[PDB]
Amino acid sequence: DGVGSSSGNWHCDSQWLGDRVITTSTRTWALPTYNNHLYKQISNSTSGGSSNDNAYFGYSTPWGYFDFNRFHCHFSPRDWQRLINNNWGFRPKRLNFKLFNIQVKEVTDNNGVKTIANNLTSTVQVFTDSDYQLPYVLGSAHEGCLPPFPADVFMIPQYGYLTLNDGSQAVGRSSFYCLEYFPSQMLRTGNNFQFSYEFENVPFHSSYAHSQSLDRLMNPLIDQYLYYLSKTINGNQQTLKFSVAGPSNMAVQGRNYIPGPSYRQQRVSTTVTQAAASEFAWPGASSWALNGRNSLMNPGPAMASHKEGEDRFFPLSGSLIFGKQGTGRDNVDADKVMITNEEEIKTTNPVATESYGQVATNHQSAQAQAQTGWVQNQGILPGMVWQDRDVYLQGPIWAKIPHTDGNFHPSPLMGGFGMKHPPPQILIKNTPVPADPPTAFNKDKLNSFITQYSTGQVSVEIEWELQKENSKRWNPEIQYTSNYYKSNNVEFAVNTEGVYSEPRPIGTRYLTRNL
Amino acid sequence: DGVGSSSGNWHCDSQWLGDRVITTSTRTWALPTYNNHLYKQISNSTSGGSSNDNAYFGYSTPWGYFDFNRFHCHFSPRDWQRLINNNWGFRPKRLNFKLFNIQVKEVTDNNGVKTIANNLTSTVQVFTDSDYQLPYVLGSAHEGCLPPFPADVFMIPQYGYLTLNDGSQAVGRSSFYCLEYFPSQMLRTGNNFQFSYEFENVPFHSSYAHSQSLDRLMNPLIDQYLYYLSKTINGNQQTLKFSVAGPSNMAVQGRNYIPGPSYRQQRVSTTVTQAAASEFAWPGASSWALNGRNSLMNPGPAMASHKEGEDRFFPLSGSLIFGKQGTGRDNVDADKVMITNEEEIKTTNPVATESYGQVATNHQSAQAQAQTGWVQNQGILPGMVWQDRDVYLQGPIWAKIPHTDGNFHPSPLMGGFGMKHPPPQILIKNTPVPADPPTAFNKDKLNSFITQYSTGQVSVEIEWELQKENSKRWNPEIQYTSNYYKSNNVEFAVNTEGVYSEPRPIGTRYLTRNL
Amino acid sequence: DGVGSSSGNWHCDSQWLGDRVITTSTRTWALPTYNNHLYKQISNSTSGGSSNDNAYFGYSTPWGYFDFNRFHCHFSPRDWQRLINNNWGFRPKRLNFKLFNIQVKEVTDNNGVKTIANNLTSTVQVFTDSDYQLPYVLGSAHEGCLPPFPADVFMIPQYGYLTLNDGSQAVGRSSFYCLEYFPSQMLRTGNNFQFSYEFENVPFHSSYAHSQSLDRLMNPLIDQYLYYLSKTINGNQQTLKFSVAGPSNMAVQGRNYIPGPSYRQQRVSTTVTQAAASEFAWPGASSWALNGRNSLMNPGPAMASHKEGEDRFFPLSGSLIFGKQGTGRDNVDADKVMITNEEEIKTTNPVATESYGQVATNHQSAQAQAQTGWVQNQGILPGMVWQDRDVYLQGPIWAKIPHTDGNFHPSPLMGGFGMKHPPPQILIKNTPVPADPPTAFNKDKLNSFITQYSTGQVSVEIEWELQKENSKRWNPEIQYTSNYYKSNNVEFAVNTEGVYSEPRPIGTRYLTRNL
Repeated sequence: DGVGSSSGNWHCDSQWLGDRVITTSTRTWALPTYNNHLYKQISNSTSGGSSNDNAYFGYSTPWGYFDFNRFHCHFSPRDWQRLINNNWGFRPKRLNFKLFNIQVKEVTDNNGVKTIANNLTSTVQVFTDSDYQLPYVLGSAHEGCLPPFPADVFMIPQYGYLTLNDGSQAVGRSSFYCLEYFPSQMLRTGNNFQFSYEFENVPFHSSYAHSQSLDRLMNPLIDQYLYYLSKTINGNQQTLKFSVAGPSNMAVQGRNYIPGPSYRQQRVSTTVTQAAASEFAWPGASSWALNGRNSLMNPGPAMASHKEGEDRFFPLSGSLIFGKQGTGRDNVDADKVMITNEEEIKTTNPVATESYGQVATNHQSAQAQAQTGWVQNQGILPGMVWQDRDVYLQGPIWAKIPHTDGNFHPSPLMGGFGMKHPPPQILIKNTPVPADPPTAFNKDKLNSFITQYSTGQVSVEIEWELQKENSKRWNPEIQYTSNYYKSNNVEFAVNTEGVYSEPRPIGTRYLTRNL
Repeated sequence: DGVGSSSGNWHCDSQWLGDRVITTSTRTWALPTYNNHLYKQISNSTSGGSSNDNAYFGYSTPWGYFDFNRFHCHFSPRDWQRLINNNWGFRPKRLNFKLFNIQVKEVTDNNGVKTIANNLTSTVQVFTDSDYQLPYVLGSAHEGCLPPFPADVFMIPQYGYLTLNDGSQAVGRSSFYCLEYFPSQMLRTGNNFQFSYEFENVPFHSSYAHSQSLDRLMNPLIDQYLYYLSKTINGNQQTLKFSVAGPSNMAVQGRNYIPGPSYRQQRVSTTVTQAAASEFAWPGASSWALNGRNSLMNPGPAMASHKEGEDRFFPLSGSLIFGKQGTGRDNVDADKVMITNEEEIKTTNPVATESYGQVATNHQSAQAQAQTGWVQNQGILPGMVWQDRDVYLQGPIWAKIPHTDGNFHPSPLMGGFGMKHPPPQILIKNTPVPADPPTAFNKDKLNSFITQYSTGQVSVEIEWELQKENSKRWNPEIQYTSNYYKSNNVEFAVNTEGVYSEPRPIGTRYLTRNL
Repeated sequence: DGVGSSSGNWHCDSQWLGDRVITTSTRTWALPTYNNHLYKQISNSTSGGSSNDNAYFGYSTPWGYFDFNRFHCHFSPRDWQRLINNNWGFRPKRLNFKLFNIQVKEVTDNNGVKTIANNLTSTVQVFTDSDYQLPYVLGSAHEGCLPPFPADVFMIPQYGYLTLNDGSQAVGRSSFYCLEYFPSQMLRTGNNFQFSYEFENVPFHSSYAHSQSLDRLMNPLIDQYLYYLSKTINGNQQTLKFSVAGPSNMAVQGRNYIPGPSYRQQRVSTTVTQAAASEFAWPGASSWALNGRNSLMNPGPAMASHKEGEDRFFPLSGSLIFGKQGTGRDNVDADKVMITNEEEIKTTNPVATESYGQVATNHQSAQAQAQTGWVQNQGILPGMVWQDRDVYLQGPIWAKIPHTDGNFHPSPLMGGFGMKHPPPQILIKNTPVPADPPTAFNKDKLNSFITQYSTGQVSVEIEWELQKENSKRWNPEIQYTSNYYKSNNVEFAVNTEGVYSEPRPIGTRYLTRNL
């Protein structure tokens, strides 16, 4: 429109209908100039990397991008509490995104002092990768998302991508992408940008915990009409004896379904005053290999974090680890991080730090005793049932399913909704503004630009579909609740210095339903 | 429109339809003040020139101009690869040009420090020479075109022209052109400029290499019904003998068509550790004379660069020479330049460094032996066929056919499409903004102006018509392909410092068709 | 239709309308099995060739082809005489082609005796290269055309083609064509094949001889209003004198047009009892070079064979040479061949065995005498006029213009009509009939086939457009006529052994018109 007219209003609210909840969040953003308007080839050689497992090749772009792939970007703690305490499931339906109130500033430094002024004629470029023609980086748990607290002003993360690499070198199959080779809208201070997105059909997330275990689905009062081998020797003559499988021996009863797959993780205890044989963080970790590179199995298949009563143990890399407010980047203590756990899925999923089971490994005879072997990793078998990893308030929402010939249960392993066509990447960049050029023609590209940055507001609205609970359970359910006991600060609030903090990870599985 | 509203969006994409491909490219430009708003007479005396062959007379104008007469200004390397690997020919059809997001800046210097601010009321003037009333400088391979990389910001080249000269002096027939004597649109920051152009009908460029040679078009299994003189002496009595021309002697068979014209070039070898008799760059070069001035025959008629297996040789000035990224201007080594070759046209065109053939020079008799002479230059003859010079990704696209009474095959010798009415010149200039004038009237023209420069975006869209291939060839064709082998950088990409480079010239002739 | 019903009738006649003549010719053909149903790579190595100029690479196909690219295939001698004596020009208009009365025979050999029987169920495959996707071999004066005498039964020539070669080896750009990769009609004994073709617009062939010479177009009674330099020295003072160019000095008169191009040929005399300095057939011949291979300039540009009264001389390779009936293939005497001549075009074209003219080679002065040099080869110049090579009764009719970017006056140098889309190649092959296969499966391709050949009739009808003469010449014209004087045999008739012979080549240029 014009310089003196706002291009949008501040929309931040949650609307709770019967089977739907609509979340709207608005944030103020700041966008600097990245790479001084240049594309730069990057690799482990440029960053000084040495290990083969961490070698990479890619490019850093002068473009930023908007990321809102975390639940706290849309749900307040109270809204999250309502959702998890009142619904058996939820899933995103549609998306509305807006950019408005664009403000481009120029920075001039004379001597140790910088002056900031408006540049009303400068432009900011925004486009969406609706055709998914660029590498998708929103499927990784990267920082730079919209802040959970609406009053926080955030910096737009720089967009970068990786391609095929051989050490620090590239190959002929490696791809280079120029983001200026895409049509993009150019916005001055009076312009705004908006688009709508429809989520593809995804299953409802399981925001419930099973009230029954897979091995306890039988009637505890009635025998089965099936027999099991109860005795082999009479007291070395072979005397086979069979007995009815009933309530007194539930472990041997016939069952129609079995627990889901497993990929065993090393067990680590958080208890203080403990000794360790050696440094086993990398050496003792479960991993998978691709083209000679070892990658940590993290978080891996959805498995129960620990057995009943063993909350002190957690899988080495089988759980999401969040950092508390103010936590450092490198080598922080256990009390500075928040270790999530998936104990709710112990009713259907195997324990992460235990073998799946035992399998016969020979043919027993009068000369050879029957032998069994531990199954540390078990693939998918017919009749298996399992629960996917729970999602969290500060955890990811969705991920892009890789474009491959085949996949199985493409639920993101870090939690969330897997989609072939997720919300498109939204890329933003400040248009370069050259400084005064020389009065004589020079064919070289200009490298002198006016120092600029941009700021504005961003709004994203997502409609969520709800799956209401119809339980006939008589006794009250477990519910997420704040603790009344006095404390120096209110949980999920600001401190005396105005710092917002999330004191604990919040799952979604508090209500119960039968298996 | 207004100060705070963008006057255009960033359009940069390629759309591939069945028989048509539409290329759109957008770039950011910077325009300084040229000649301090003055017209200046220029000549070899003003530049210090001494040689008669390089003497000139002309004028330098305060106007800039937009040039997009190179293929890489519109085709990405991948689009170029698709075009050359999937089409037998192509030609431009229509043009769309846009100027928008005009930003005029003022520069003020206090003491060793410059401050840049917007001048919202200043104007930039743009007009197109649709009537071709000004000297056409886009027909020369000049620098200053739109960069191949969309992210590069480029400086608008200054417009200049030459007229008739006698040494460093002019004649009465010399013409002086004032570009302010043309109607031009004046644009503030809110205005935009656009026009459309239709290419005149031109033949499709030959993006194929012949799979047959002109001297091997006969049936290799059947004799001709024609005879040739096979013997003259019986072993000095004259005994004429005649024989059937057949597969065993293909060189003497009658043929309906002959190779095209030639203008022999000196042969230069790129092999290291070679000796030269003397400095023959100018003395040994082929040249043509006009009004007592010698001009290098460069690149001259389209001829085969070298014979089969002689890739080390190139004509002295018969091939286009491109410079690698970062190559200097004067006296660079051979490894700093890219020498193009036209070996694909060896099937119809004579070798550039060889004579066209031999012609009889006397009447043989019992006293005089038959004599022949080498034909170093051969003009057009009836029955001649030839292929024009190939075009390249970084090479020129079109040229203006000189307005003369007669011409023959007006295909530009540097490669491309010859047109009587090519895309018009687009001239741009910053309107002078006088400084504070004196409070007392002075009749002299003002010479104190506010230091200004302008910047903005430029978009050009060209629709290309495609000629699909309908070959019945069984074996696979030759195709342009990247090499998979590992390298420090990806070809046609940016370096670790963000520098875009084109590692090799890319022709168009990979597919094959019969002759 | 059926075995016992003819699929076509014998049509052989000429119909003379006012401005059109329709020629129909029917012949009986025989088609054997070529290459034993195989495709074979051929080269100068396979044929034992050694010279670089005769090196080639190509393939021989099991397919035959129909060729009617000679005038005597359609015109009887009487029809040719009428055409040449009554018309100033002619050109083909449309074509009708038919194959019918297919008869496939099987040959069985027991011991030194062969038995031939019908194979009613076998098929013959025919298709036309209407899209010109195969190498065109009809543009060379190859044998195997329809016989001039309707009663002669002819053998279908085998189809072969050449591709790019380096010595006896091929390159990646070389193409291999499989003719079974084309849709073709399969014909049993009851089936027939036919198609129609329309000739593209071509100029009328010049079947006239000019009654005026290019240097004698002025009025012999009136002076010009132009002056020429008549004297330089007064008897070494320079005294320029000028005179009117008039009838007394026609050589110095100004002229608007000049004779056509030239490429000088060595002069050879047919007179007996003559001595030669050395063997100059190849060494003294005019030639053109392509990719290091020398090809004889044959027949080269259309030039006058000899000066007036010098019929004994002929250019070394500038004239078509036909062989008399029964003439051998290698090293035959002059009386066994028929040397054509182009003396009719001496009025506009330069003599083949003479220089085009003289050109100044220096600047005359008081110290240096004026110097001139002979022009042995002269390219096209503005104002040039020329006549193309005459066509003959036994000579070629048309040729395919090579698909190239440029050509000049694409009239075939051997004579005839040049067309981008000439009559398509008609390819025919006997379908292989395997012998008894083994009773156990073998994956190798079958190599045991029933010996077969096919025979039938072929009819081609061509409509020719005529250009009637409207001369006002008073005296009778020169006409082609038979000689009444008694002879043992009638010219253009059969001998006592039934052998048909053509005793002389017949041109088309007997009538006259002004220049």
